[PDB]
Amino acid sequence: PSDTVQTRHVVQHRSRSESSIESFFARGACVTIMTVDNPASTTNKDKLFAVWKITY
Amino acid sequence: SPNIEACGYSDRVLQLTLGNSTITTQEAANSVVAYGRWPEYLRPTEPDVAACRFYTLDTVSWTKESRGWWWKLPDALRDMGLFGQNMYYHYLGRSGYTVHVQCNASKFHQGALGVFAVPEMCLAGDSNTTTMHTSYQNANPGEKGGTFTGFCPVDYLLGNGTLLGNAFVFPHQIINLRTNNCATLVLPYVNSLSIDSMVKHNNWGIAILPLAPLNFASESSPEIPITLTIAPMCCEFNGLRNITLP
Repeated sequence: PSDTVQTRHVVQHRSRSESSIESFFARGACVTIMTVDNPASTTNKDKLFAVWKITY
Repeated sequence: SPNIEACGYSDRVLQLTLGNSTITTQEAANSVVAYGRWPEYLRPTEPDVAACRFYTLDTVSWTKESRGWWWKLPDALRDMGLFGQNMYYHYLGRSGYTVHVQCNASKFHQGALGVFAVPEMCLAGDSNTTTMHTSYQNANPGEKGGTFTGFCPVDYLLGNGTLLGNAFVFPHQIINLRTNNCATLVLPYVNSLSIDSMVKHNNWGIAILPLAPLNFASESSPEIPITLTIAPMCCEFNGLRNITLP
């Protein structure tokens, strides 16, 4: 109960699985939004292609 | 009571190095355990040799007009590194003391310094219907220490209405210049409780009075000095509290 010695801590693990490195980052997140099109029009801006450099 | 006769001068120099501290005792022999009981552990957090090292208080000067001096424990040691912290960072704390009072003078100085360790030494206030009286600060001089007089303790009444000639009932040693330079007092933890609140309640009272006056040959050092070295013995505290950084 109410105890304050100076031990190490108190007890041993109590289950921490979902906090592990693999499960910390195991959630997909949006990284970018690339907009394209199929212009019959000569829109040399969006012009079909859209290139994005893979960076977090 | 303390009728001993070691050798007289000096024989061997045995140094007491406890942790970072290093005292070089006159010898080491002629030690008085209070009531014959050693400081033990409560039968917690034990900071050992980190909180068990020699801290040295202010060295006071004994002169022909000196009426005496007195300190409080733990109080005095409240401004000393680790033990001081552990005193203000806990609600509980029991720790003994190895009061080692050393006094050096020449073979041309005469006098008698008696060290009386008084448990629960409340100081002068014939106000039975109310002790404590003198404020926390007027009662806790700290490392500097307070002084007796002929916040006003009367020396012949040991500053508490009891003739000094009886003081010898408490644990004590008489540093009688012509004999030993050193005086050793180990006081075990004495209190009404098992462990206590160190900041509030004062477990001990080291009082060094002058039994014989000082008399230096013709012309010499007008005054000699007395040193108090104290060390916490078997110290325990419970339980840290938000390392309340100042």
